[PDB]
Amino acid sequence: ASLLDSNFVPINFTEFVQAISNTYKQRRIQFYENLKRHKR
Amino acid sequence: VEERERIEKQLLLEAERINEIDTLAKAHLSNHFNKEVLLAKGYTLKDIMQAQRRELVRKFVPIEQIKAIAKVSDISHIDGEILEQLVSLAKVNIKLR
Amino acid sequence: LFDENYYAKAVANIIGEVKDPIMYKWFSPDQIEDVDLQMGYQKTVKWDAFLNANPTTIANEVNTISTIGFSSEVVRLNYLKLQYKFRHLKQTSEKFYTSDSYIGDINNNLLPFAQAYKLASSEIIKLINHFVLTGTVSIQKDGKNQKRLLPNMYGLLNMPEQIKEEVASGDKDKMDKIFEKIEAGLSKLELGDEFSTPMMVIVDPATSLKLVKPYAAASSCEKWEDVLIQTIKAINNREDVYIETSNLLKHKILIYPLNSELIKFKPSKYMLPTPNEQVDKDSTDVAHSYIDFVLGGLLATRKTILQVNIKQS
Amino acid sequence: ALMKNPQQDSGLLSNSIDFRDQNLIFSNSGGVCTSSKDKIENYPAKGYPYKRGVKLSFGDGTTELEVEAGGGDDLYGVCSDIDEFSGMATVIPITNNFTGYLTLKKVNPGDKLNFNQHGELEKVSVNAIALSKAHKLTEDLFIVLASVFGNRA
Repeated sequence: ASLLDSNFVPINFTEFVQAISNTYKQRRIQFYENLKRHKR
Repeated sequence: VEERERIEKQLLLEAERINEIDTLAKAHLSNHFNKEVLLAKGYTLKDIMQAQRRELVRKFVPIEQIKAIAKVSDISHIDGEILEQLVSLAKVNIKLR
Repeated sequence: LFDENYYAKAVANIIGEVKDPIMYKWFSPDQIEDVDLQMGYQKTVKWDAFLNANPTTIANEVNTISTIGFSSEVVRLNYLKLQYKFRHLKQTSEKFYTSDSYIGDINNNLLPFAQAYKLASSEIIKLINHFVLTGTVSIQKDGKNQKRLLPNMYGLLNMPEQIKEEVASGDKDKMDKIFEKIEAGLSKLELGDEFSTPMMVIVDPATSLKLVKPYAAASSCEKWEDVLIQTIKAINNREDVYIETSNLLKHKILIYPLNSELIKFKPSKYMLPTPNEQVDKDSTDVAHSYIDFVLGGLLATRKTILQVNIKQS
Repeated sequence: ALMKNPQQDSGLLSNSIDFRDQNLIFSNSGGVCTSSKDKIENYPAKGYPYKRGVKLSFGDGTTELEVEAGGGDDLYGVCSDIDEFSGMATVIPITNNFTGYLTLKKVNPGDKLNFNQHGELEKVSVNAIALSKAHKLTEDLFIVLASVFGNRA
């Protein structure tokens, strides 16, 4: 239920809004996964 | 073992048919009917192939030929040799297109 | 929906081009947890105990004993929903403004919906970042004419009941004086049980340039940054110390732990910009759209953030 | 010189990093707060009345009426935008309120402002209230955020 999935097809605006929020969450998850803070 | 050899021959034949159908369908219909997303949605391989064939008919073959040659407007249940004739007509239509 | 609505399709194809907010670097992955609320509030309850007087000696017979009191505290986090409007070009009119290398009326400062939305989203994200760091909403570089916000809405820099240090104007360029105030603030910090946690420092670029100088007759293999990390490592049980620089800050140093127990960010799941379904339409080619975003969700324990201000004359 | 879009080209790319104090430019057309239920009218432009009070001016009769920069008892509306190719000025009627940046005669928030003969705002009929101090864009160009509420003595 995210915009990152190509197979996702929004039936209505409300589902589209939910996909936006899910996509935002997955991106921030991915950012922290890839984040590597510089030590010292 | 030649029985299994001929079985593998038929396997290659239908695999080539599937590959050709998929390659033309990707460039003609949409990316929504890609094999990966259809499998994710939970359709068997043969179901995916027949659905793609029916969509190909619904894109190239005009509806009048469906309700006359195939005797029904809905391609939802016509599958078989009539579906083979329909996809052949769709191939002719895309050739002339 | 996508077939019936062009704008929904446009935003979906363009949302991936918007850069991630910079606030994420200031918080650990665990410190952020989303909530399902557009506008309203959330409440939590904490229980404390305290001593009323000296203990009572149990000798012979006595009926009057000293008491241990209790206190209840209710903490409320407020949320607010805000909206912006921007003009753009109708989809059907884009072809009549397409040019060799651009699309849009340069003379009248108009754009296609997709480009307009992306630029709008980026500016709002900048405003959200400014609020989370500084706790205020303003468009003037001076900082006046602030939008009046609801109470219980605070950022890292404006959080009350925190340790605040001020460096005198005459010692603005003296790194020793600046480091002296930081150490005084570090002593007054009260981590208590939650001490074995990573710490985070955010500084302005002018401060960062002063840090990279060698420690002071000058020393060897020892910079002011290295000394500061050691001092912070003393009080955080030799944990990781991270230093970041933000252009938003000005002569300010912000030090706080990265533990969810002490400071936690609970933003709304609709905090980041989101398109609105309402689109203004008319007979001309000029159309309007709306974007919604939610502010608020920062929570912190008292006396756990160090704020150093270097007064500039 | 005075046009909304400067004719002189820019030597360098702009730095799009800051987001504060980037709206106090003369190219900023329209209003700061705009409602979807606002009445707006285009009219032929006599001169360059952009961001000025306008009044109705009549010719001999061969050509239709036009709008020219002006105020006083003859004030009819506020020009919030202009299209130079067609010479059409978008005018908001005085019967409709407006909030945006307007030309100020060459002032603190709360001051009462009325339009002069040249369609420029000046300190005191009262027509609008200044929402900020004067912002100088050129040696003679002064803009100011104002909210107009029609006519009242």
